[PDB]
Amino acid sequence: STGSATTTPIDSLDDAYITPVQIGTPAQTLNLDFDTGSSDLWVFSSETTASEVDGQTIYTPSKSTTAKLLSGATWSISYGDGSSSSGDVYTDTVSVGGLTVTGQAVESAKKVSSSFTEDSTIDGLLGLAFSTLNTVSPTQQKTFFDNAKASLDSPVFTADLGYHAPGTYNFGFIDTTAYTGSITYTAVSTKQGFWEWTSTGYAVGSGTFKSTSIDGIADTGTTLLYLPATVVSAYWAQVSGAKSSSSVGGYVFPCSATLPSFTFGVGSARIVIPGDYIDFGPISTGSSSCFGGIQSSAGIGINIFGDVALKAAFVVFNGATTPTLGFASK
Ligand SMILES: Cc1cc(NCc2cccnc2)nc(N)n1
Ligand SMILES: Cc1cc(NCc2cccnc2)nc(N)n1
Ligand SMILES: Cc1cc(NCc2cccnc2)nc(N)n1
Ligand SMILES: Cc1cc(NCc2cccnc2)nc(N)n1
Repeated sequence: STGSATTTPIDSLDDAYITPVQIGTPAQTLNLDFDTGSSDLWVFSSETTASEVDGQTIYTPSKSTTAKLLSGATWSISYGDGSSSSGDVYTDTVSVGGLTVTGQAVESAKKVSSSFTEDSTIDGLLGLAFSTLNTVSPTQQKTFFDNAKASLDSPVFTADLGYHAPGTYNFGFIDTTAYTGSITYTAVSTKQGFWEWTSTGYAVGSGTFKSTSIDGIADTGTTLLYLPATVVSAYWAQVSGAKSSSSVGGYVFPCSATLPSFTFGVGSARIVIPGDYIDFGPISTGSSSCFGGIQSSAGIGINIFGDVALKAAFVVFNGATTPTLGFASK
C-alpha cells in the first residue's frame, strides 16, 4: 500500500505545516502537524479542558464506532521550548492520504499548554520519529509509520515541504518526478530516537565550502535551522546590521536586507537554501527588525535541521532495518 497527502503552511511565513488526517468511523478529519522529531500521535479532543480549546477541531471518540479506550494508558510530553500536553489514549482507525492503519494509538489531550491553545490551525501532532520515544505509559505505543511499515510497498516516507506553498508527505514510495538529479543517502543513528545524521559541512552564499562534521536531526517539527554558534555567526556576519539580540532571544537582521543563501553538505552532495527561506518577517507588526531563520543550537544540546533546511530538499526517511536518510535537490 501507499499514501499521499498534501501538507499546507498555517500562515504566509511557513511558521508550521498541517496535513489532514482521518480518525475514526465515520471519519473525523483533523489537521495535524507531522513531526519527525517526536513519536506521539495526539489530538485535541472532547476531553480537552474547555478553556484550553480555542478554534481547533476536536476528536470525539464516543462518536467513532471503531474507537476503544486503551485502559490505564496515559501520556505526557514536554517539547524543547516549554510547550507541553498530556492525557489518555484510545485506539482507532487512522488514515493519511489513503493509507489506513487500524488499531493506531490516538492520544487524547486532557491538557495542553498555552502555545497549543493559541495555535488555532493545529489540531494535534503526528509523530514520525522512532517509537522508542513514544510517551505512552505503562505500555509504549507505535507511531503511525511503524504500524503501517510492513504493509507499505517500500518501508519509507518522504517529506517535500513547500516554500510559501503546499507540499507533500508520501508513504511507501518515492516519487521520482518530485526531485532533480539523484538522491544522496546518508547514515542514521537511532540511539537517541531521532533521525540523526551527520552533515559534511556548509557554505555561506557564494563562499567556499567548509568541510566539517555537523551532527543533527531531521525534524519537520522544528520550524528553523539550529546550528553551532560558529556556523551561525559566520552566516550572519554576511548580513549588514544583523545581530544576536537578548530581548528576542536570537539573531535579527534589517528588513531592508537581501539574505545570502546557505548550503549544507550531504555526503559529497550539496543542498542550497535560498536566502529568502531564511526570512521569517518582522519581530512585531510594523518593526523593521526581521527574524532570522538560522539560529544557534548552543542552548538546545542538539543541532536541528528543521523546516528551513528540509523545505530546500526532497527528503527520504528510509525505515529499512538499518535506517538511512536521503536528500535530493528539487
Ligand atoms: C507549531 C508552531 C510553530 C511556530 N513557529 C514559529 C514561531 C513564531 C514565534 C515564536 N516562536 C515560534 N509557530 C506556531 N504558530 N506554531
Ligand atoms: C511540533 C511542535 C508543535 C508545537 N506547538 C506549540 C507552539 C505553538 C506556537 C509556537 N511555538 C510552539 N510546539 C513544538 N515544540 N513542537
Ligand atoms: C517577509 C518580510 C516582510 C517584511 N516586512 C517589512 C516591510 C514593511 C513595509 C514595507 N515593506 C516591508 N520585510 C521583509 N524583509 N520580509
Ligand atoms: C519573531 C519570532 C520570534 C521567535 N522566537 C522564539 C525563538 C527564539 C530563538 C530561537 N528560536 C526561537 N521565533 C520566531 N520564529 N519568530
